[PDB]
Amino acid sequence: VHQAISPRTLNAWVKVVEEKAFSPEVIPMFSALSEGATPQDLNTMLNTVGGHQAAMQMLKETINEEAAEWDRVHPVHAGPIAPGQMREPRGSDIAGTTSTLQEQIGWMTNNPPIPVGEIYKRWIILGLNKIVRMYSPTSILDIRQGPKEPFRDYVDRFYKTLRAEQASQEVKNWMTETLLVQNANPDCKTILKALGPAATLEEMMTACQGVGGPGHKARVLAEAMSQVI
Amino acid sequence: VHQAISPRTLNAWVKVVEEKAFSPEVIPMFSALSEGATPQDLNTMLNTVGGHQAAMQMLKETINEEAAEWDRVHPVHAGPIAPGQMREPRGSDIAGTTSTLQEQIGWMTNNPPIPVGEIYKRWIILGLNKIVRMYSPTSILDIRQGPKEPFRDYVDRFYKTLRAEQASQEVKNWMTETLLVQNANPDCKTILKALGPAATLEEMMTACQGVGGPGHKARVLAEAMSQVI
Amino acid sequence: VHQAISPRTLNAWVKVVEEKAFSPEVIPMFSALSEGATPQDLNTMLNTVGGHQAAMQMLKETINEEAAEWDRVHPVHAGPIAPGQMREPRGSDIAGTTSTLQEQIGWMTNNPPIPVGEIYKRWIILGLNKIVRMYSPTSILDIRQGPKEPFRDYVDRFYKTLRAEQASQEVKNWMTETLLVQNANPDCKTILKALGPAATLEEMMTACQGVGGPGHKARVLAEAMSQVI
Amino acid sequence: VHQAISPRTLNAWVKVVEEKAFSPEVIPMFSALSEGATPQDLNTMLNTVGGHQAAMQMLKETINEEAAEWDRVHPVHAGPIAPGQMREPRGSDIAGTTSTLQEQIGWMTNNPPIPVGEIYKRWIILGLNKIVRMYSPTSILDIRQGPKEPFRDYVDRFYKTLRAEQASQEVKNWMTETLLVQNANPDCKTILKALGPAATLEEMMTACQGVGGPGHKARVLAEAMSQVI
Amino acid sequence: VHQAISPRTLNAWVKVVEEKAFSPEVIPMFSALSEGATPQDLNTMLNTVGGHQAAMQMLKETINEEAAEWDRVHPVHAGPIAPGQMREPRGSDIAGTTSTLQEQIGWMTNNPPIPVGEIYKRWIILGLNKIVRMYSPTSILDIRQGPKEPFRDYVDRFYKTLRAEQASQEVKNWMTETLLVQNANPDCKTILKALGPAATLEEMMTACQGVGGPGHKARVLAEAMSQVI
Ligand SMILES: CC(C)(C#Cc1ccc(-c2ccc(Cl)c3c(NS(C)(=O)=O)nn(CC(F)(F)F)c23)c([C@H](Cc2cc(F)cc(F)c2)NC(=O)Cn2nc(C(F)(F)F)c3c2C(F)(F)[C@@H]2C[C@H]32)n1)S(C)(=O)=O
Ligand SMILES: CC(C)(C#Cc1ccc(-c2ccc(Cl)c3c(NS(C)(=O)=O)nn(CC(F)(F)F)c23)c([C@H](Cc2cc(F)cc(F)c2)NC(=O)Cn2nc(C(F)(F)F)c3c2C(F)(F)[C@@H]2C[C@H]32)n1)S(C)(=O)=O
Ligand SMILES: CC(C)(C#Cc1ccc(-c2ccc(Cl)c3c(NS(C)(=O)=O)nn(CC(F)(F)F)c23)c([C@H](Cc2cc(F)cc(F)c2)NC(=O)Cn2nc(C(F)(F)F)c3c2C(F)(F)[C@@H]2C[C@H]32)n1)S(C)(=O)=O
Ligand SMILES: CC(C)(C#Cc1ccc(-c2ccc(Cl)c3c(NS(C)(=O)=O)nn(CC(F)(F)F)c23)c([C@H](Cc2cc(F)cc(F)c2)NC(=O)Cn2nc(C(F)(F)F)c3c2C(F)(F)[C@@H]2C[C@H]32)n1)S(C)(=O)=O
Ligand SMILES: CC(C)(C#Cc1ccc(-c2ccc(Cl)c3c(NS(C)(=O)=O)nn(CC(F)(F)F)c23)c([C@H](Cc2cc(F)cc(F)c2)NC(=O)Cn2nc(C(F)(F)F)c3c2C(F)(F)[C@@H]2C[C@H]32)n1)S(C)(=O)=O
Repeated sequence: VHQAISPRTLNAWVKVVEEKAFSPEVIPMFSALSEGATPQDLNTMLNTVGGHQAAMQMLKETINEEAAEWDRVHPVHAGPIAPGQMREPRGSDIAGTTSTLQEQIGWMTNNPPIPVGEIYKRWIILGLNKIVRMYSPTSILDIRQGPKEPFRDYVDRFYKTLRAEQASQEVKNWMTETLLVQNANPDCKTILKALGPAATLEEMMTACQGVGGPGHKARVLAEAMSQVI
Repeated sequence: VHQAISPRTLNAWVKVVEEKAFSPEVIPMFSALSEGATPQDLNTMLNTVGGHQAAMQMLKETINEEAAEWDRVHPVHAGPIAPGQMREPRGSDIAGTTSTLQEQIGWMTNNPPIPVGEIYKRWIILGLNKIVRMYSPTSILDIRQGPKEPFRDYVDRFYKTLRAEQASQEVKNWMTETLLVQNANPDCKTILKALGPAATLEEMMTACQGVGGPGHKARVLAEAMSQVI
Repeated sequence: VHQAISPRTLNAWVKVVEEKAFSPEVIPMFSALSEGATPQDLNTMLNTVGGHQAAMQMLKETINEEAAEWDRVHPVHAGPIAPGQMREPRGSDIAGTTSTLQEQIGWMTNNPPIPVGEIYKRWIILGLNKIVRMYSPTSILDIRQGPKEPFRDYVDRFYKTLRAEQASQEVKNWMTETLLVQNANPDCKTILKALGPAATLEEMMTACQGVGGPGHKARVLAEAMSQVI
Repeated sequence: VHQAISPRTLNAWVKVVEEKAFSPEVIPMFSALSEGATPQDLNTMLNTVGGHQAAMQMLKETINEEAAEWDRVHPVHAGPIAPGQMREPRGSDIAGTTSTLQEQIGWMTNNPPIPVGEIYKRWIILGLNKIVRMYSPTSILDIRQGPKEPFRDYVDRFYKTLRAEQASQEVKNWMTETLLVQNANPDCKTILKALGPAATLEEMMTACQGVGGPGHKARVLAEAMSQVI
Repeated sequence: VHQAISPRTLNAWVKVVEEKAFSPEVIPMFSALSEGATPQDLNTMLNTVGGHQAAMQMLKETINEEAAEWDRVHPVHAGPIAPGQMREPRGSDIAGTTSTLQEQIGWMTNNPPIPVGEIYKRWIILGLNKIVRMYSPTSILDIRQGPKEPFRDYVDRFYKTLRAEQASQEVKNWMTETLLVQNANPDCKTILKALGPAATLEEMMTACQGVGGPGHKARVLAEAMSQVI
C-alpha cells in the first residue's frame, strides 16, 4: 500500500508519546500519523510506547472489547469460500493478531474495499481517549511520605516510581538527592535536616527507623511538654 | 457498512461533549470518532449533545450553508437516471435530511464511491470550529448582578442560568446557596449579610427589593453624611 | 489561462490584507496582484481574509448589486444556443458563483473575448473602495469604558474586541493585562489602583461591582463633602 | 473532486493560522479541513499562511524529505505506459509540484485509487508537528535589550521584530510607544525616564548613544562612589 | 523470516533507549534483541530512538561509511543475472535503503545465504560504539550560566535544553522552578534571591537585564569599596 508509515512518522510518534506522554494532544497527532496505514503499522506504533504499561493494558482491553463488538455486529458466515473471494475479517484480524500483512493489504484493496486499517485506527484512538480520560501517570513529585508511614516504605515507593519514571540517569540521581528529603513526613524531615546534607541513604534510613515508635513518641511528647513548661 | 457506529464510540462522544463542553480539544475527538460513519450516524452523534442550544443552532446554520455551497458547486443534472446507477446527492442529501440510510450506503459503496460521510465530517468540523471560536457557554460563575440591577431580576437571571446549567441537583442547590448571595453588589450584599445566614429566598427578595429606591438612597446618604458630621 | 495566480502572489495578498488591514494601500495591491486572473482566483484571494467579516459583507453586497446592474445592462437572450457557441455570462457568472473554471476560461479566451476576470476585478476593487471609505475596523485601543457603564459590560466588550482582534496570544495576554485597567473611567480606575497590581480579574470585577450604586455614590459624595469641609 | 475545499474551509484555515499561530491546536484542525482535498487544494491552503516564513521553510523541508522517502520506497516504472492506465505518481507529484489537477483527479478516481491527498496531508502533518515542537515565532514581547547592547542595535532589532509582527498598525504604534522604552536595560532606561514621555525616538537614541563609552562609565562610577562617600 | 522481531523485542529496545540512553549497556542489548533480524526490522528498531538527533546522525554516518567499504570490497557484478539466482547486494541494500523485504528474505534464504541482517547489525554496532565513546547527551543539569553571559541568553539556552530533554511536563516545570535560579552565576543569583520565590520569569529577566552594564558594575564596585571603607 502507498500509505505505510515512513521512518519520520514513526520517530514523530515516538517523540509524541515521549514529550506529551498521554495528554489529549496525543489523540489528534496519532489521528494524523496513521491515516490509511494497514493495521500492522498501527501495531508497530502501539508497540513503540515505552512505559505506561497500565495505560496500554487499558488500551488492549478496549481493543479486545471492540473486536468482540465487531464480531457481534458481523456474524461469521458458515460457508465455503470462493477461490476468487477471500475470507471476511474478524475482530482479531482488524486488530492484526490473526491477520498478516498480505491479508490486511488485500482487505484494504478489495472491491468493495474493507478499510481494516481505519477501523483498527478508530478502535485505537478511542482507547487513547479512554486512557486520557481515566489513566493518570505516576510521577516522582506525587510521591510524598504519609503521616504515619515508615521511612523504609516511603523510600521503597520513591525508588519504585523513580525506576518506573522515564528520565535520564543523571537527572534521576538529582531527583533522588532532592525529592527524597524534600517530600518527607515532618517527623522524618526534622531528623533528616538534623543529620546534615552529607548523610548517605543508609544513615538517613537508620535515623528515621525510630520515628513513630514508642521512644520517638515519648521524646516528642517530652519536648512538647517542656515547651509548655 | 463496515465502519458503522458502535455503542462504545457513541458513549465516548457523549462523554467528551459533556466533560469538555466545547473546548477546542473537542475538534480532534469528533474528527477521530466519526471517521467513516454514515450521515445517519453523524446525525445520531449530533442529537446526543445535551444543552448548548445556541451552539447547536450555529452548527445547523453552518451545515445548511455548506450544503448550499455543495449544491451550487455540483449543479443538478436533468434526464432520466440510469437504472444501474442511482440519483446523485444534493446538499440536503449529504445532510441526511432527504436521504435514508439505504441511499447513503449506496453512495458510500458505489463505483466510484461518493464519500458522503467525509463531506459531512468536514461541514461538522467547520461548525464546531465556529462554535469554539465564537460561542461561549453561559456559566453560573459569570452571573453577577449589575450595580443598578434589581435583586429580583438578578435572581431571575441566576435561576434561568441554573436551569440551563448542566449539573447534579445537589451541586445545583449548593451553587445557588453559595453564589446567589456572594455574586451581588455591595448595596445588596450588605443587606443580605445583615439579614443572616438562615434567610429564605423570599425573605432575601423582600429585604433587597428596597434597594435603589428613594428610601434606600436617602438612608445611605444619611449614613455617609454621619461620618462627615 | 496563463494569468492564474502563483503561490507567491497569493501569499503576498495574504500579507497585504494582514499588515495593511483595509487601508487604501490595499486597493493598488489588489489592482496589480490579480490582473487577468479568472474569477476563481479572485474568489480564492477574497477568501483568505481572516476577520473583517463586516467589511467583506459590504464587499459581497457590492458584488451582488453590480451583478444585478450587469444583468440590467445586458438582457438575457431567450433563444437556443448554437452548438459552436456557448451561453453568455450573467451577473452571477462573472462573480464565479454560477460559473466553473472551464466556462470562465472559455469566456476569457473567446472570439471576441469576454474579460470576465477583469469585470469581476472592477466590481471587487470598487467593493474595497467602499470598505476603505466607510468601514472602520474595531480596535482594542478604541475600547474605553463609559462614565456610567457597568464594569461587567466593559469587560465583555473588551474581551469581545480582543477575541475579534488579530494578534499573537502572548500579545493578547499583555494587552488584556495593560489596557483593561488602563481604559477605565476615574471611579473604576481608582478602585483598580487601590486593589493593587497583582489583583486577579475576578477581584477587580467584584470591587467594581458596586461602582455606580447608591452606596458608592453616597461614599464618593461623602468624600467630596469631607474635602469641602 | 467531490471533496474540494469550499470557501469557508479556506477562510477557517486562514483564521486558524492567524489566531492559533503554530500551537498544537493547528494539527487537528488542518487534518480535519483537508480531508479528501486534492494536494492542489493543500498547496492553496498552505500558501495563505501569512508570515512565519521560517516555519514554512521547515514544512517544505519536511515535504521534500517525505517525497524523497516516497520515491525511495516506490521504484520508478520502466517501459512503456499502458494506454488504459497512466503514469505512476512520484514524491513531487504527491507534493503537487509536478502533477496537474487533472492527473491528481485521475489518481484519486483510479481503480484502485491512489490517495495522493491523504499522503500529502500526512507529510504536511509531519511538517506541522515539527513546527509546533521546535519552531517558536518571534514576538515583540521577547525583544529585550542586553546589558551591553547599544541602544541603536536594540532599536533596530525591536523595529525589525515589530515589522515582522502579525498585529495591526495602530497597536504596533502603541507597542512602539510602550514596549520600546519598557524593555530597555536599566542603564538606558534611567536616561529614557529622565528624558520624559515627550521625547521622540531620535532624541532617545541621541541620549543613549553614550551608554558604554568611557564618559558614561566614568560618570556612573563617580556617582556610585559619591553615594558611597 | 523465522527470526523476525516480535512486539516484545521492539518495546524492550525502545525502553532500553529511553532509560539507558547511550551507555555501554546499549551495545549488548542491541546485539541480542536484533539477532537474525531483517535489516528492515533493524531500521524499524533504529527509527524508535526519540531524541538524540546528533547520535543518530553519527550512527547514519557510520552506516554510510560501512556501506562504502562494503561496496569497495565487493565489486559490482557485470553482465546479465542468471534467472535462477538474483542480483548481488550493495552497501545501501545492507543498510536497507534500497533493498525491499522480499529481496532481503531471498538473500537470507539463498543457497549459500548472504547474512544481510548480521552485517547491518555490525554496522549499527560500530555506530553505537562511536556514539557511546564520543557522543554525550545534553542535560539540563549541565546547563549553567557563564560569568559574563547575560541572563537572557542563559534562559534561552536553558529552555532549549529543557525542550530537548526527555522527561515529563511536570518534571520539566519543576526543573524550571529550581535549576533556572540554582544554576545562575552569582551576580544574577544575588538579584534573583533578593527578588523572592514569588517572582515570575519575566520579573527575573527584568531584574537581571542590568548585570554587566555600567550601572551594575559601578554599583557592585561601590559596594565592595564601601565594605572596605
Ligand atoms: C511484529 C510487529 C509487526 C507486531 C505486532 C503486534 C501484533 C498484535 C498486537 C496485538 C494487537 C491487538 C490485540 Cl487486540 C492483541 C492481543 N489480544 S489479547 C486476547 O489480549 O492477547 N494480543 N496481542 C499480542 C499477540 F497478538 F502477539 F498475541 C495483540 C501487538 C500489540 C500492539 C499493542 C501494544 C500496546 F502497548 C497496547 C495495545 F493495545 C496494543 N503489542 C503487544 O501485544 C505487546 N504488548 N502488550 C502490552 C500491554 F498488554 F501491556 F498492553 C504492551 C506490549 C508492549 F509493546 F510491550 C508495551 C508495554 C506494553 N503487536 S512489530 C514490528 O510491531 O513488533
Ligand atoms: C433518525 C435519526 C438517526 C436522525 C436524524 C437527523 C436528521 C436530520 C437532522 C438535520 C440535519 C441537518 C439539517 Cl441541515 C437539518 C434540517 N435543515 S433546516 C432548513 O435547518 O431545518 N432539518 N433537520 C431536521 C429534519 F430531520 F427534519 F430534517 C436537519 C438531524 C439533526 C442533527 C443535528 C443536531 C444538532 F444538535 C445540531 C446540528 F447541526 C445537527 N438534529 C435535529 O434536527 C434536531 N435538533 N435540532 C437542534 C438545533 F436546531 F437546536 F440545533 C437540536 C436538535 C436536538 F437533537 F434535539 C438537540 C437539542 C438540539 N438529525 S435519530 C438520531 O432521530 O434516531
Ligand atoms: C471553491 C473556491 C473556488 C470558491 C469560491 C467562491 C465562490 C463564490 C463566492 C461568492 C462570490 C460572489 C457572490 Cl456575489 C456570492 C454570493 N452571493 S449571495 C446572493 O449573497 O449569496 N454567494 N457566494 C457564496 C457561494 F457562491 F458559495 F454561494 C458568493 C466566494 C466568496 C468570495 C468572497 C469572499 C469575501 F470575504 C467577500 C466577498 F464579497 C466575496 N466567498 C464566500 O462567499 C464565503 N464568505 N462570505 C463572507 C461574507 F459574506 F461574510 F463576506 C465571508 C466568506 C469568508 F471567506 F469565509 C470570509 C469571512 C468572510 N467564493 S476557493 C478554492 O476559492 O475556495
Ligand atoms: C497555483 C497553485 C495551484 C499552487 C501551488 C503550489 C505548488 C507547489 C508548492 C510546493 C509544494 C511542495 C514542494 Cl515539496 C515545493 C517546492 N520544493 S523545493 C525543493 O523547495 O523547491 N517548491 N514549491 C514551490 C514551487 F512549486 F513553486 F516550486 C513547492 C506550493 C507551496 C505550498 C507550500 C507553502 C508553504 F508556505 C510551505 C510549504 F511546505 C508548502 N508554496 C510555496 O512553496 C511558496 N512559498 N515557499 C515558502 C517558503 F520557502 F518560505 F517555505 C513560502 C511560500 C509562501 F506561500 F509564499 C509563504 C511565505 C512562505 N504551492 S495555488 C492556486 O495554490 O497558488
Ligand atoms: C519502511 C521501514 C521498513 C524503513 C526504513 C529505513 C530505511 C533506511 C533508513 C536508512 C538506513 C541507512 C542509511 Cl545508510 C540511510 C540513509 N543514508 S544518507 C546518505 O544519510 O541519507 N538515508 N536513510 C533514509 C532513507 F532511507 F529514507 F533515505 C537511511 C532508515 C533509517 C534508520 C536509521 C535511523 C536513525 F535515526 C539512524 C540510523 F543510522 C538509521 N531512518 C532514517 O534515516 C530517518 N532518520 N534520520 C535521522 C538522522 F539522520 F537525523 F539521524 C533520524 C531519523 C529518525 F528516525 F527520524 C530519528 C530522528 C532521527 N529507515 S519502517 C516500517 O521502519 O519505517
